[PDB]
Amino acid sequence: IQRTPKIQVYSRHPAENGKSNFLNCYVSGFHPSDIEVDLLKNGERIEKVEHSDLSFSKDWSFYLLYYTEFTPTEKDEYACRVNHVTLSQPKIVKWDRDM
Amino acid sequence: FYAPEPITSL
Amino acid sequence: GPHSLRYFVTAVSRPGLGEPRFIAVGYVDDTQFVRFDSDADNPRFEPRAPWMEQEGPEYWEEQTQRAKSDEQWFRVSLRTAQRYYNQSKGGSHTFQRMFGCDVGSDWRLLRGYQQFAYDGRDYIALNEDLKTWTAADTAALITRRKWEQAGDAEYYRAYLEGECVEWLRRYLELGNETLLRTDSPKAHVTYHPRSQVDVTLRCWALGFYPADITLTWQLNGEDLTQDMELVETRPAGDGTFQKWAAVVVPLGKEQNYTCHVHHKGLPEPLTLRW
Repeated sequence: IQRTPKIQVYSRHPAENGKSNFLNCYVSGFHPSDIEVDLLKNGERIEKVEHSDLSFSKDWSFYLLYYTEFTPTEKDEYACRVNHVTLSQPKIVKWDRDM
Repeated sequence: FYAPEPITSL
Repeated sequence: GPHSLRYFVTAVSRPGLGEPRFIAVGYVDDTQFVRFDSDADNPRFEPRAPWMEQEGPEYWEEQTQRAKSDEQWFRVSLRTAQRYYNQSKGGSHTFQRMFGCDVGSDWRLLRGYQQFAYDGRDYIALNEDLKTWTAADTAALITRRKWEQAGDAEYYRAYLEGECVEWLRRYLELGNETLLRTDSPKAHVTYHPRSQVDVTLRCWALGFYPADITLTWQLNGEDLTQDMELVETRPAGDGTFQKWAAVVVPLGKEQNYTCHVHHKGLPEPLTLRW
């Protein structure tokens, strides 16, 4: 009746500094469907973020993909902030180039 | 193609 | 290969905000191609794949009407369900429906789907015979009796065996190689220091389609999972998928490990080493 979301933060293509790419936050296996997902750059919320249409898996758990255009550098910290009924505090997952 | 309109209530 | 036309429908009640939220999405195999959102600026059915713009206006109008009728039905069914379970504290509740058809490469109906879940768990499902119903609890026995005497199984049987397969073949014709595609994964192994005694090797598979894939690690010819981390297969956002599998190995011994990638687009499995 209540499942916590799996969260993955990653790029569409293998990250190379100073070359355009897409930042993805993939939330899956959660229930119920009310969820908050923000993409952050250095703590600041990114405005132009799109997301897929709400769907679900064989076990009825929901999944969503949030994404935005970005140009990765070495210092800029990117993260995904997720809010859910099953989440005590806002869960923050940092983007790792190699994950 | 979406399924035809439901004919019986829950 | 086998193919699937699926619709995933979600209805969520919203205490104080009046009408529930209603979302329906359609998938051909691993590809979304249509959507309906009651909260859009635009409560109409609209395309989500680049090969669906060749359908006329009448298609979209009919899809929209069927959608709205279903939304009406879910609006009733949310109330019905809160009655059946005697839920008195109000609150937001969820009703989901999945329906559609899985066909074989010989266009045999492998499986007709018509099933419902309430608040995260199974409520009622049409069986594979497409004649009988499975009801998850005593509340769903009410519904099951109703649909039994009403003949719903026949009604949806006609659709699942007819319209569903028909339009699935049609969508496969329209999309063609954008759907019947096979993108072999682009694979590579990365190296990441950890401590004095061990390091991390990560095997990447990127940009593949369809989503089904299997990664394995071996030590001089034999499989490992003694410390293997495997992430869920994820959408890249461009219609392809990604996956990686990492292992913690002793320092100096990295050159004894191999990654193995298995995918439809790889006639022979890939063997990689750092």
